[PDB]
Amino acid sequence: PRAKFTLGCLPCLGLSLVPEIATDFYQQNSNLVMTLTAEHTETLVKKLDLREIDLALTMQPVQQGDIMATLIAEVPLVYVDKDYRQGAVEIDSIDQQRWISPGLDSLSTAIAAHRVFPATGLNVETCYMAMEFVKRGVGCCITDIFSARHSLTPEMIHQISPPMKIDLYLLRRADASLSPVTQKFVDFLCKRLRNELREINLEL
Amino acid sequence: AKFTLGCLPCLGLSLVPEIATDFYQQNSNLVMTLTAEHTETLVKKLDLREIDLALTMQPVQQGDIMATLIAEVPLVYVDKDYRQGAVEIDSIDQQRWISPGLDSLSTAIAAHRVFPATGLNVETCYMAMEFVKRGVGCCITDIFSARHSLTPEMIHQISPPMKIDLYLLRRADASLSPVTQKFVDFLCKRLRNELREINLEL
Ligand SMILES: O=C(O)C(=O)Cc1c[nH]c2ccccc12
Ligand SMILES: O=C(O)C(=O)Cc1c[nH]c2ccccc12
Ligand SMILES: [Mg+2]
Repeated sequence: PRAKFTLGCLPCLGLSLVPEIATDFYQQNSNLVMTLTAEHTETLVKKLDLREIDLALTMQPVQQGDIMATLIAEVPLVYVDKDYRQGAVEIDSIDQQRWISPGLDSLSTAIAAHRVFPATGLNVETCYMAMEFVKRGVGCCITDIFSARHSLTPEMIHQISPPMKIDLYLLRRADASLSPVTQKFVDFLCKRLRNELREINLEL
Repeated sequence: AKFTLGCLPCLGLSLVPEIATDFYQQNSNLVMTLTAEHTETLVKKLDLREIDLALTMQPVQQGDIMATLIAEVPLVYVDKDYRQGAVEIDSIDQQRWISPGLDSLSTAIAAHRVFPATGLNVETCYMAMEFVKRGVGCCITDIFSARHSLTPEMIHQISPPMKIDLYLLRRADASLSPVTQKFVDFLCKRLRNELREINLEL
């Protein structure tokens, strides 16, 4: 029974993870009207208010209007740099003269819990844009594991000490209801996201 | 000099960071902020002076926005199935079409062929490219999102060649510093020179 739903997600989730999961679902159920888009948190919330999307994946809880925030799992953060010293990295050991300031508030807030970095020359509000600067040796960053895995060779990806994490949320309007097929997708999405993150977290 | 440049996702995957890198190695006297957004959002943030510059594939003259035509971006057909070689728009399997939503890319495609409603709609370039990589469907996309995400045998020229225009947007009532305008000139030159070289390869 053909159901129509729109999923919006953060850019770091749209690079590979969400397309992979949507693919696995699309193959075992083709009669669908599936719309996917990647947006920043603020846009995701407004498009949810305006019923332009039905589901949003963020790293921030929200309780405005009728939006229900469901905690799916915890996303590990990693230090990324074009340097060939391997092993974990303490946040206090990071060279602040090469720091690229992130734009993800949750990422920033989590980093600010352990260290506040001063104003710098490069500020990058989109994960894959920051990763390209790291790839070219321009600077270093702390990012989610997904944007690091997708864009960087493993020699550039380092665990942080102490471990750092941020929460992954599925946002959904309460009063806007979903079809039976759509709720099946939501369950599948949440289980897959939790299982993948369960593994990744154990690897770190 | 502090300025914020917004750009489309396909331009942020590698092109704009490369050019910003080459500029920021030769000029450290600057506070550069970079973000990737959809056209709609880029325009609003430009209206509200939240960003100073936007790279789009669409002219805009609403409000105070001035559009500068930089270059033409070649469009390509992407599909892991279709064997290597150029592809006519009429020969496209519309059963496996991934709709790019509603933007300038779609309008440009609609000028030559209208594709019916389909099961997969993907409003973000790199998300569509991942579906192509997994064999799920095919698309027409800009060369940058195809080069960055796909191996070359998945990237096909279109017949007849299709292109879409690249624009730098700027508010008219927005004065920018000397260093910032130097970056703008460098950015426009590099974007044209790179596109000139890509277009000759196609
Ligand atoms: O805006 C994006 O691309 C995001 O998904 C948030 C984000 C995740 N990791 C980052 C690293 C640097 C800047 C933004 C992000
Ligand atoms: O850069 C983006 O993500 C855009 O909005 C434009 C776009 C370029 N190539 C595409 C392929 C599928 C959907 C949108 C685009
Ligand atoms: Mg994006």
